[PDB]
Amino acid sequence: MKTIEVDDELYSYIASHTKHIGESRSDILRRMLKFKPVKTIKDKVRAMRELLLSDEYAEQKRAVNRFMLLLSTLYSLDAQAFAEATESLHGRTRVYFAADEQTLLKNGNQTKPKHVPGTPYWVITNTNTGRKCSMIEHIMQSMQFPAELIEKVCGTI
Amino acid sequence: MKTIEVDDELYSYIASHTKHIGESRSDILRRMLKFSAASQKPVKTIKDKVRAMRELLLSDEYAEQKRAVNRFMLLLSTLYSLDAQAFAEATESLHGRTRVYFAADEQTLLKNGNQTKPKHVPGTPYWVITNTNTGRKCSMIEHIMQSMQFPAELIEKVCGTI
DNA sequence: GAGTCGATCGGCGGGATCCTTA
DNA sequence: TTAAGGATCCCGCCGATCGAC
Repeated sequence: MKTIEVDDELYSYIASHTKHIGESRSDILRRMLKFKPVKTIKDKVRAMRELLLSDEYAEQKRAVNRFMLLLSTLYSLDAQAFAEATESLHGRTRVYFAADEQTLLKNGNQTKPKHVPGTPYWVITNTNTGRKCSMIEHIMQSMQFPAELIEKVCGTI
Repeated sequence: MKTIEVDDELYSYIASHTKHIGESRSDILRRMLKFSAASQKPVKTIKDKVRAMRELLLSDEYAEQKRAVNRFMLLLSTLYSLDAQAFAEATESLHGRTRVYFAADEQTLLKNGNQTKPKHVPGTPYWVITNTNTGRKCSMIEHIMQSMQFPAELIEKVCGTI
């Protein structure tokens, strides 16, 4: 993180372009400025199905563990899509995903952020299983997965 | 003179737009922020506004919204960017019996009315009260749009989606 | 932070419905 | 006095405390 200094007026302006909770000046600015090959949908769907059946997935003991492994895998399938599916995802006061731990600790608290393996992202953990499904569902819907797959996946969390 | 954070990548992007040595990052941004508003489509003519309101309805963002208040906000937010002055004159003539609807600051809306749950319209100096049924939220859009010289039919469509 | 997960439950926001005011 | 506008209040959704291991 690097630092620049803006005058009082220009500051209020950027501040007024705030859309949703927890976004940074960086976020807001890139929006105000207009500032890769991927696997097929079938291949994506296959990978997720393989995962649900995979041994690794059964070995995961608790929800939070499946939750994480699900995110790692989703991200590996389409970084761009995951990013988009994730940047608009948050709660009333808590930010759900961030590119660093501090942002999550700063906005929420006791959110128990964990870094998502094989991923530049951190996500909050202090949530019930239900809300974990909501996040996964919302993400997969955004990433354009079949409704029936999303259903089968949330049933395993 | 206040301080803000910028990811290292953007910092390199803003720096590269220096047009003379020594000028503040303020001046630079002011250049971009104002002159990059020109890469955006026109909104001067009615036809351009119609095309603009049309894009909003057809947009992914407007579609993601699940609440009425949220669609409500995107509308105000967009209507303002079509014509600043027009939005203002349509605003002043828009109020209730005891409640002020639009104000430049939060306190004013918490002063005249109460339990109004006022929010801030993004990309705008304005604040709006939210504690209102859907129909009234429409009436407000109705007014603002009727005042900004929008065709009747389009107004009805827009209000239908709130 | 650091023992870890996550269900229960207080609490807030959305906005229909009910109430007030002129 | 009925319309027009205010704002109470129920339900659903979010946060995070604290119980269960």
